[PDB]
Amino acid sequence: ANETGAFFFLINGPEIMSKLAGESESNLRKAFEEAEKNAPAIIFIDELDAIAPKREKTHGEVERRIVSQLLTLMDGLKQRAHVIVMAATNRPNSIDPALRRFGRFDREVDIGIPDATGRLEILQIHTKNMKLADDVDLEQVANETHGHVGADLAALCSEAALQAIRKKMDLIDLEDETIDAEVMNSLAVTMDDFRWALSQSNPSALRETVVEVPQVTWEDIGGLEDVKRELQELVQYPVEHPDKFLKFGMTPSKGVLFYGPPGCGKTLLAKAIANECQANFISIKGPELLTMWFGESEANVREIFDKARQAAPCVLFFDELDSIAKARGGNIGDGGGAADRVINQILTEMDGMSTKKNVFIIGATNRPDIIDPAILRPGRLDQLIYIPLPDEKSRVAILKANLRKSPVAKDVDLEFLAKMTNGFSGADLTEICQRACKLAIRESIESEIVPEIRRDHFEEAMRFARRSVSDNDIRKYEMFAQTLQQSRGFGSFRFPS
Amino acid sequence: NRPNRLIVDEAINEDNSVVSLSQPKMDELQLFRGDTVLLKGKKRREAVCIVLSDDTCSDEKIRMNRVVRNNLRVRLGDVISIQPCPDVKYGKRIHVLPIDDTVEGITGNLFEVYLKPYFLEAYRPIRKGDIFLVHGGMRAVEFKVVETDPSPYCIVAPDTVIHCEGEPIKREDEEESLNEVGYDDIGGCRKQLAQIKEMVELPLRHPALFKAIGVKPPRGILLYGPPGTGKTLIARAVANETGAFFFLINGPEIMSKLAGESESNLRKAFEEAEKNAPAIIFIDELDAIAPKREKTHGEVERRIVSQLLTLMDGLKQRAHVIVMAATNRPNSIDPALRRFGRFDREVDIGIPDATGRLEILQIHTKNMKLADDVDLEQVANETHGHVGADLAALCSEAALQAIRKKMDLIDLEDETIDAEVMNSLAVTMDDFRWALSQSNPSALRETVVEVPQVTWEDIGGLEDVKRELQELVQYPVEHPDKFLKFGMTPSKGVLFYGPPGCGKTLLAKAIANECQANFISIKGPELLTMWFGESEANVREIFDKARQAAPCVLFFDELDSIAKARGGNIGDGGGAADRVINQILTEMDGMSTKKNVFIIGATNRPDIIDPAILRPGRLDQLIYIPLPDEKSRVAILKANLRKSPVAKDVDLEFLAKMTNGFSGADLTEICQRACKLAIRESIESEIVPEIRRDHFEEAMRFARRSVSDNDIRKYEMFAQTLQQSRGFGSFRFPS
Ligand SMILES: Nc1ncnc2c1ncn2[C@@H]1O[C@H](COP(=O)(O)OP(=O)(O)O)[C@@H](O)[C@H]1O
Ligand SMILES: Nc1ncnc2c1ncn2[C@@H]1O[C@H](COP(=O)(O)OP(=O)(O)O)[C@@H](O)[C@H]1O
Ligand SMILES: Nc1ncnc2c1ncn2[C@@H]1O[C@H](COP(=O)(O)OP(=O)(O)O)[C@@H](O)[C@H]1O
Repeated sequence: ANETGAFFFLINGPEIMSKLAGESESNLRKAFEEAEKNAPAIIFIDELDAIAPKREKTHGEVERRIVSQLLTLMDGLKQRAHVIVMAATNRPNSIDPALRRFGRFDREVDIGIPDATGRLEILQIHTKNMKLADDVDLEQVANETHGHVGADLAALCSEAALQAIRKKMDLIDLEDETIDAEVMNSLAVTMDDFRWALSQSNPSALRETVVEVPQVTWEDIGGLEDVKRELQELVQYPVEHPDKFLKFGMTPSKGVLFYGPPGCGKTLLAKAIANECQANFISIKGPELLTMWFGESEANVREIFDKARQAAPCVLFFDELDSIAKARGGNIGDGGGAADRVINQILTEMDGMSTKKNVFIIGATNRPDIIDPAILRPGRLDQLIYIPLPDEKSRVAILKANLRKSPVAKDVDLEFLAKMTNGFSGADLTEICQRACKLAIRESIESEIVPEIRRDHFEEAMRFARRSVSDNDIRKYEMFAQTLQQSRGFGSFRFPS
Repeated sequence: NRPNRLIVDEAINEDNSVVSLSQPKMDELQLFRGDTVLLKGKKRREAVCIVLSDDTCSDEKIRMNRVVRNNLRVRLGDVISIQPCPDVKYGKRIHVLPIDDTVEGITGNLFEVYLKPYFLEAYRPIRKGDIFLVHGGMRAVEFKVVETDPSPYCIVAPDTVIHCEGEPIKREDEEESLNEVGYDDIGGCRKQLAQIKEMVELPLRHPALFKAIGVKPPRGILLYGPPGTGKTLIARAVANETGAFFFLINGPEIMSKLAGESESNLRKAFEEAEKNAPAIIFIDELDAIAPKREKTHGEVERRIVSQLLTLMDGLKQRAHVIVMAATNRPNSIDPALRRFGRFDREVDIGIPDATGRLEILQIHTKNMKLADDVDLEQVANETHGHVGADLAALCSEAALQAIRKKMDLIDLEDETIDAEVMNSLAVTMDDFRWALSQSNPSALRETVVEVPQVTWEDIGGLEDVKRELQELVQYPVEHPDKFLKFGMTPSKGVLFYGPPGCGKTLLAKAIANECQANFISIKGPELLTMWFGESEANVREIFDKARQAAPCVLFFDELDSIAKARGGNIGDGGGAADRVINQILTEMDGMSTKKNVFIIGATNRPDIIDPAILRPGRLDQLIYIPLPDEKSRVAILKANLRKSPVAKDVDLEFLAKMTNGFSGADLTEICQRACKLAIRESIESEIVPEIRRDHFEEAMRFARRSVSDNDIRKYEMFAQTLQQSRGFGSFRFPS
């Protein structure tokens, strides 16, 4: 509003209720009237969830009067002059549905927490006024923070400035009325201040939905070339060539569900597919899906699809989809079957969605024998992909992907190390590397009283090699995959004509 | 740049005006140890004090006492200058003249029994116009001389004489009443006050510095803790000693008046503070102001809440003001008040531990002198659930019992009371016992957040796990750069299992003391209280209180205790998850690993824990603690036998080797039974304070064996299955 030559008028949320009843509505009415005279103008409401809590409050005679006054003032906004009404809130469910009718708030926009590439920018956009040192960078400090609101970072910068100036103002002791500018500019900030400020900071949005752009590509996942082509030919073709799908007359697929042994990077391929297609990514993990099975609140699963469809294109990810069945039993469990208050909510919402929208649903699970057949019905989740244990040639790439960040010596051989594992999944290799690089630090610290790993740290690290995927689950998964595949009898046949 | 300035910091000594400096300062200005030093302050006045050498406080600072604080008109966070004065001073006469501001209700001679025992064996220089506090007679009174010999040349010596008149003078507004609360009047909380010291001292002592820069200072600080923790006193002290106006509105003074002007009073409270800049605003009770969670009643309640929100949303730069608020629980505050620019900064105050309650004892009982056999160290150990105000109330009530046992037989019925007998009202051991037994604690069921008092010497043996715990949680903190260089993250939690009764809490408590961090305790019964309560919001802030008091460690006891009430491996139609398992790991999934926090999981049966908890990323470290060996039980028994006297003929090596299926608790119960049976013989022989060998054979009769042979194999097969180091235990790489 300030850079369009239009008048800006701001009423936040409580300045209306602060005054006595009777004139609060008059102030709101005159706020709209004064803006019309200064056309073009704009109206912004900072807080509105405190204005119209018409869901569970049901108290106060003047509250509904103010809500109705606002509704009347905006229903009556004919052409006349040029004005735009802006409103801000915290959650979409904290707004009176009567305000969402056409002509009042028919257009909506959602703003999420920025990712690393966004928090990096918000760093300098606030710290530009202070010069930094030659060894202080904002790229690495923006990576540890993941749950900080955009205002959290600005507050962190301001607080770190105070710590930076405090360590010198005590020994300077410049007690005077006025202050010169020849010394206020030399108040540089160092590494010791951001660490303390970031450790002392208290994040605000830590449990909101994780809607960010991932930072992993196909190079981070080793092997698994069979599924890469299947995922590449399924979700990019309908977007890059929409006309070909419309010409034949059929609709593209809406979701892909895969199963396999736990610890095979079932989240990595779902995250990497978003980066190469230049789209957003959402994360609905198992614990995030068990939080409303007990909460008796089925309204929270309602807007997780709305926030995904608003940020089109996007992809929906579901982790350990059968994790709810473990708390309820399984194949038999209690007197019930394989459905509950949350299974019937997952598919009811995605049944009525438009396939034309640039959205995708990914279902990850470990045991496919517990999932109810209703989910796997043709039309919602028909694509089934089974990921087996990684081969010998794939584990080399898997290990070298994880060993990219840590320094690697020249005598480190990986081909022999990868071929000596048979019943080891993806997580078993990562934990071995973690143990080795942790044990390296112990020798470095003990020798202090070298920044390079050697071959001696390996033999002591493979001692703690764990084998989570036993032999009982391998056959159980193979018999299910073969039963669900069924390509026998007519695998090779030539048509006469 | 006149290299003589010194920063002002609060001292730690509880003596008279004695300053503390560092070791290079002694040779910087050629002073000796026992010399008289002169200090120069503002308002063109001098002072005299004594230098004390210290090497532990800091590298470059001074530690100046409360007397000369107000004597020299110097507040915390200011400049000061010091200089030697090797001049021989021999005082000859002094004028005594108290001020009637605090000398009320006290008659008789208060100059020959009150100031006399305090001046001897002190050798403290005095100056014309000094303000110092002294104790005696269940109260305290300051002193001020208006006309005496011209300073310097005043030293406390027996040859000096005294003379009194008996006409107090009227005080003026030039000085400040020292009877008010200072910074040293708060005890039991050192880490919490240091945060305020670096949060409030800058915007108040340096208004133009913040008015000239673009840094936005905090506009609101929220105070936590159970009622009576001392939230009001902290706010009163941080404002009275900064030269800033203090305005207090508690909680109900707004709702007491008729509707319509309550909002006007709140509005004018903010406006009057702006004129007296710099100023401060403190709200004693706010949970009663904005109960916008479940009340949903009252038309004017939301009006007052919105008025407060509007008044603090509109707080632009203009002048310098800090709004303080206090409450009882973080969940009793309107979330609309927690937005940025209103209460973005929060601080939590917990119940002090033994080392804190000890300090709060003398900080209140300093005004009464004690006996030679009455100590506050032992009496502060039995109390664990007492609020900081509980201890002050206990001291006041114990004073009443101490005076009652003599006032009946004295029977001094008169209008006025002399000070020659009110000072002789000493308190003995019989009064604290009765007062502590009759006292009613307030916070007994709050979260136990204190610093433990156990070290590695209290746990015998178990050297295998000591190195594993030492190389896991101290290395990332002491050497953060090494973990960042490799590019991987340190571990976030360690879960261990084993037979019950092996000190699964002792190693979790001892690891906090050697790392100088706080410790929290979430036991099994504390974890089963919300499985039935149907309230999942209480597990929400137990992590917030732990992360605010960084560094800290989270401890979980008998983690599978919930599964016992629901079954176990099979149980009901469900599996191994419920309304509380899914809340333990969901909150710790999204936490930042960079924070100095740790999670410890203790359990007895590891076959019942759901595999979701043990997933790589949340709790991946598994340690199995077996039964103690023969060489470890000797240390285990001697750790428990440290407090009780031990005879010279007591052999422990043979006593430890004769136990095979005995866990840690089985040895402690044997020692408890033996030392209890010792008291029976001592009492029976009364009609000796040393144990003998006869009390043992009668005590091992009641030896119990809780850990049977069925659980040992069950735990060993699980540990071996979860370890799996066979097949590739010894292999040499070719290259
Ligand atoms: N092809 C692969 N490339 C890179 N990492 C892999 C691959 N397969 C498995 N991993 C590793 O396995 C780990 C487990 O990932 P996760 O998504 O939790 O598996 P799951 O699908 O069982 O959830 C990941 O951290 C990942 O590094
Ligand atoms: N930590 C403490 N240090 C010194 N005195 C204390 C402390 N805690 C309580 N007191 C004493 O007990 C009283 C507790 O009252 P106060 O803390 O002001 O109310 P609240 O506990 O609601 O903040 C104080 O007035 C003070 O005299
Ligand atoms: N190594 C040890 N050193 C000292 N005490 C021990 C040791 N092992 C066990 N104990 C004793 O066992 C008792 C039980 O401790 P506790 O933490 O309750 O065991 P658990 O881990 O089974 O809960 C403690 O009071 C402690 O004195």
